[PDB]
Amino acid sequence: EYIKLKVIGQDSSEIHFKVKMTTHLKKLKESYCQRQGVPMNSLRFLFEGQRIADNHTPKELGMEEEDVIEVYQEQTGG
Amino acid sequence: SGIALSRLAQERKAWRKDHPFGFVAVPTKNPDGTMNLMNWECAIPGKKGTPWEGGLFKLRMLFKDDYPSSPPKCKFEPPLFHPNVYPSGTVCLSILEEDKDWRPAITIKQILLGIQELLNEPNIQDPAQAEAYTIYCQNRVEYEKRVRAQAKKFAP
Amino acid sequence: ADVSTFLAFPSPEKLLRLGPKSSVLIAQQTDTSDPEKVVSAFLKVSSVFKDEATVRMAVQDAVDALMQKAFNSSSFNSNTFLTRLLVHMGLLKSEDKVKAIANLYGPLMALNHMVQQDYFPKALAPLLLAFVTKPNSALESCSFARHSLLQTLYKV
Amino acid sequence: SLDVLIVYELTPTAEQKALATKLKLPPTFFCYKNRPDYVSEEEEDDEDFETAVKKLNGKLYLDGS
Repeated sequence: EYIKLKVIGQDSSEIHFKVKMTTHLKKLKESYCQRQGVPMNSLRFLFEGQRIADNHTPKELGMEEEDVIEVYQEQTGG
Repeated sequence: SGIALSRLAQERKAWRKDHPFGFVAVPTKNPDGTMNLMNWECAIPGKKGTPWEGGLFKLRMLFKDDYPSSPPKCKFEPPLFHPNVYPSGTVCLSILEEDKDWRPAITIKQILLGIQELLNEPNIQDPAQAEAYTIYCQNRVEYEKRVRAQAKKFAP
Repeated sequence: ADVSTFLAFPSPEKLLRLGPKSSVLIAQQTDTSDPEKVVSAFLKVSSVFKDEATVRMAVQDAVDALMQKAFNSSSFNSNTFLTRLLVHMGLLKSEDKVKAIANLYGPLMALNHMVQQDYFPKALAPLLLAFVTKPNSALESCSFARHSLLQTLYKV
Repeated sequence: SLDVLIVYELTPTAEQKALATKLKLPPTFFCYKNRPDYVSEEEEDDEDFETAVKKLNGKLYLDGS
């Protein structure tokens, strides 16, 4: 049904989402990016420390309410 | 540059009030007794879980007059054993490169945080030091074994 | 005065035009002190290796000497060499802008020989092996020279 | 289709956002001091790096606090 999530970025950018536990987390992901002006890739979202699948959903994460998600700027070695 | 000394000034205050746990980012000082902002002395913790855990790795951070336009140069003191860290100890990382992933909106908290993530996500598909790239490919069990070591050697 | 001009603009011939006293006229006129210069010489000499009979023998001995010298004087870091060498052979990223040499045939052949000599630190063995197998455009434009070295190295 | 509605987004003061805008910093930067807990407007920075590393003394991972 509905569980309010807390997507915390890596620059004090906090955003709250109400999502249906039947919806693919990608929808959440996407929203963030456009409501923030950043390509779907540019970032990366995590939960319980481990990364988040694009098809994921609390249906798999059992994320209760008040949960938290971390977003990290995407990067690579050099 | 533009507003380097200010933004930097701010990032120090902001850093003091709030900052990631286990990380250290103290600037240095001028002869004047004042505070040096164009040069900090940071120290990134390992990462619980990863084989890099346990140690605390120091790294300097030199900023140019231009900042935040151009990113800050970063060097591990002393140099680390890692596929993407030059022999000089410079950390080569997409995020830190002006003409690539660097964007002014990035802060020191991010860099240090990034660099930390980088410790365990080497880009062997493009090394910066023969030493490590070799061992990494040559044998993995050893590369970790070498790491576990380097980490202990730098444990607080 | 001859070696000088020879180093400015190499030549498979100009080398020969130094008499049998080139295998040392060069392996002396060159600043065997720091790796960077050794690398410059070594490549320069190699840049004129022709599978010919007397020309490759001239090139070989030149390298044989130049290296016999540097590798024997603790006041020289072997690893720093192998590195700046790979960096000049466009096989590894440098922290600056180096002009990657056109063809790696001469070097890959010069190296092919050196690894066999004994004055060579059997320690840099895998580090070369790793950066030669390393998928790379030019180090591919000479299938022969490479497979050779790879073979030579697989044995060392 | 799949409902996901943004219900809240941390926003700063007019003067805060405007400051960050001058410093090319992320708009939600001085929100650290916008919080209720530890915040004021007075403190002198001086601690030496080395000191700090030691002040940290205990482990580097809060896990278990």
